[PDB]
Amino acid sequence: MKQTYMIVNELDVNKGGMTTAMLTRSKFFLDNEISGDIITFDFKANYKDILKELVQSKKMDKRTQMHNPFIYFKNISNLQHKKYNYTMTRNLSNLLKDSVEIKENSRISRFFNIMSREYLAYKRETEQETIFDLFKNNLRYKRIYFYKGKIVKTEVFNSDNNLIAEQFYDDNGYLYLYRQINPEKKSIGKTYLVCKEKQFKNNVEFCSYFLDKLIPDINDNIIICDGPGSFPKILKTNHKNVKKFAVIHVNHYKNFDDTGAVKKQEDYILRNANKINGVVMLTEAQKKDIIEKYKITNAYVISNFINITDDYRDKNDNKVVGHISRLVPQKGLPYLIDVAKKVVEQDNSVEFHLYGTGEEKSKIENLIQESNLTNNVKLLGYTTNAIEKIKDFRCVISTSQFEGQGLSLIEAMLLKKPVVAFDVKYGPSDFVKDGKNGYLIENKDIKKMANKILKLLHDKELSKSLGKHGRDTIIDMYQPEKLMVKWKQLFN
Ligand SMILES: [Cl-]
Ligand SMILES: [Cl-]
Ligand SMILES: [Cl-]
Ligand SMILES: [Cl-]
Repeated sequence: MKQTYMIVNELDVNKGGMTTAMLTRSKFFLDNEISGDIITFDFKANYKDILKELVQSKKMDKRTQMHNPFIYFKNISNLQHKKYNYTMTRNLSNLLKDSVEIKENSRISRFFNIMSREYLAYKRETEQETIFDLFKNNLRYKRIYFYKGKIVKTEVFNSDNNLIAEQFYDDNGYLYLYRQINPEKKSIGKTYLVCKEKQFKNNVEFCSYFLDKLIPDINDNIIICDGPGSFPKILKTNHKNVKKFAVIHVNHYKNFDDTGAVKKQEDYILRNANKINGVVMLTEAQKKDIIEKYKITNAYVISNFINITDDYRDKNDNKVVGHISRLVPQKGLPYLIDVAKKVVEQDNSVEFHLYGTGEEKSKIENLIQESNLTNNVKLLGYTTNAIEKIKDFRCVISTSQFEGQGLSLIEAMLLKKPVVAFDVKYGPSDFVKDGKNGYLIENKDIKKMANKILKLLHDKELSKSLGKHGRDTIIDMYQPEKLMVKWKQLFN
């Protein structure tokens, strides 16, 4: 009879560990007769296709449902009419009625009012999607989005081409939701629900009302806030009986700040711990650090559910050092290239395969070229099947400067791969056993990391032994039954 709702701002493919962790948790909860649902708050006209991909890629259980304010209010609005209203598309065809189409590309075209001698619109047509940008005095004031033959959204722009309003349309062609946007802050302001003729101060108030309409106020309903940015929305609900929990997925300390400063979103959660049933941390070390500074009495440690990869035959016998992560400063990728320099200096046969996408791509490319390591260090971009790539690595490394739990290393260890990681807050210290399943290195010590990389690369038998112990360590340490008991204890 227990229903859980796991909250994050958005769900997509090629998302990080947090979304994977929520989806894994849902699967295990559902295997234990506990409904686990996902709730998002963003607009995606193609959410159906994303959810379809997630379930077919086996990342999402078929019984895991996603609720969303746009989907929710659109389905309710669809009941209000029987026929499709074409007023919007008629208004567009009326604007371009006295205009000539000048095809600029195969996809792009421009509309020129023969009479007004003014270019009124730009159109871009792709597969299942047509965009119209509307212009007056050579200034865009509106964008119209056609998806699957119908208008799904319009955007209003000011004279600076900054978004000032958004409008959302139901499957009958009617406006059901519109919101003001702060032009320079790009923050969501006054939101208006057409059906209920209801106004909201901001997106937080609107999403809190959505949660009040979606989740019945009973004790058997549980809210688990995973997305730190979503916490205000769960806190500002009118629920009095629904159990509310917050999961800290990351080192709460301000990134690359040793002043003891804490991230704003995590600070807000921890200062409001008394207003919720409990805060869940992934490691005992993190609980200790938080309890020391915040004096929280409802802090609990439950590790992420670990999907135990099936045993396999390791055929590969190469010198490949692997790394799969989003290209973000946290992953200490500049330290990775310094390690690579020292490793290639000792063996030019060594290759560093870096999978993932992110903002640091350009910086890392420059470092690789500057260090003349283009033949050894390779940015292999985004992969769908990371497990397959890991099966072909000799070892996997982590130069990460902060971690919440450190699941990338756990995944590698389960695939019988040895691991060399920097000892960092809430990371390897729990599972990496020095000389047994890999090597825990002093943070920012490139030489010590390079030494252990070469050690493993030169001793294939050592690598295999360490790898075997890695899988065994994770199997004995992370048993899903233990974690399920801890969750059920919180729900009771
Ligand atoms: Cl009608
Ligand atoms: Cl917001
Ligand atoms: Cl911050
Ligand atoms: Cl990770």
